[PDB]
Amino acid sequence: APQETLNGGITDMLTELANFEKNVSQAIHKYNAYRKAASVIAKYPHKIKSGAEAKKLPGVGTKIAEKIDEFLATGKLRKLEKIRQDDTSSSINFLTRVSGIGPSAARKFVDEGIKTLEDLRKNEDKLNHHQRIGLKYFGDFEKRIPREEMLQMQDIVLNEVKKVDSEYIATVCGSFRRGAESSGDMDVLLTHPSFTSESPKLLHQVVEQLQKVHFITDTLSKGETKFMGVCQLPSKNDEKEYPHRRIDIRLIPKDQYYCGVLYFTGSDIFNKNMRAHALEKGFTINEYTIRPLGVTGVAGEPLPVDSEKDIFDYIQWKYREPKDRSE
DNA sequence: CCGACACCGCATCAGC
DNA sequence: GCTGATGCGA
DNA sequence: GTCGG
Ligand code: NA
Ligand code: NA
Ligand code: NA
Ligand code: NA
Repeated sequence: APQETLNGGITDMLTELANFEKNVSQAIHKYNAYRKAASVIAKYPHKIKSGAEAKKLPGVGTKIAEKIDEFLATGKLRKLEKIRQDDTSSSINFLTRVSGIGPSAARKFVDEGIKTLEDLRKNEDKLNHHQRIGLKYFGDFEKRIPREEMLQMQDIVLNEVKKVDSEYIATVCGSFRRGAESSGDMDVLLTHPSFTSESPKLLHQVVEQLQKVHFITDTLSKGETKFMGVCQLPSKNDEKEYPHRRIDIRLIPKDQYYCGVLYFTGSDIFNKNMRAHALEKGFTINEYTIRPLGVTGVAGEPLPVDSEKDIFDYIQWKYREPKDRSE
């Protein structure tokens, strides 16, 4: 990835715009347009010299080109400078960094004078359970997880899962499975041969055991199929304790497990390609299944999948390691 | 010109 | 009390 | 905001 000294002023600007669209204007599609513009620029291996040059990249249109022209000539953007000094908008944007506070909650809070973390601390009674946990770990949740801590975390998850029942299958996916040197959270996919698409406490038993050994510390949400919560590695005596971390655990039917693992391994870019390719060979892939497409476009019934490689074999692609699924 | 821009599990609200 | 909608995060 | 039917 080209040094961000290249176009970092431009991509930072676009990302800041993206956030205000999402969190203040509640314009999720403009949020994503700015994100896509910023991504394509961040990978452009030349220092951009004009809006017209940037406009050639897919996802950069007339308006962002105009904004790049103004940034290059003046070193700033009038609209962005203004919105940053706006006390109401900057506060709404900021509050959304608390897990559980979205654009709607943030606007309600700022409306009633609640603008800072200290204001949230004073008003516990107006926070729901999720938002209280997000406040508690506000700083911890914004730190990344070094891969060595993810390995220590994996060790615990895989040990305790097998202890509940040695027939469970658990896989830590996300960028960690692709080999990333750091993670933002831990995404665990779980299955059991007794659970198929046409097969009730399989998830709870695992959560309970991880809570019993004091790895899981808090629960954001928990149902029959998805757990979302908080975990923390055990601290060695005297040594500073580790930050609390976000962990999700999903229970997936066995016949859909490897479609799940393939999907939640990613990357997002590799996933678009593989589904693009799959289409071009007569198959439709989603996170659950791969199905054949007839000539008139009618999807037939899901194909049996017993490994990730089964999916690749169907679409006439050679198996690619997680480490090579960057695109 | 103008619709798409992913889908869904869970917590919680809004309406009956 | 139930049912569907909405907010949130993925 | 951008793309494309
Ligand atoms: Na463009
Ligand atoms: Na938030
Ligand atoms: Na956020
Ligand atoms: Na056993």
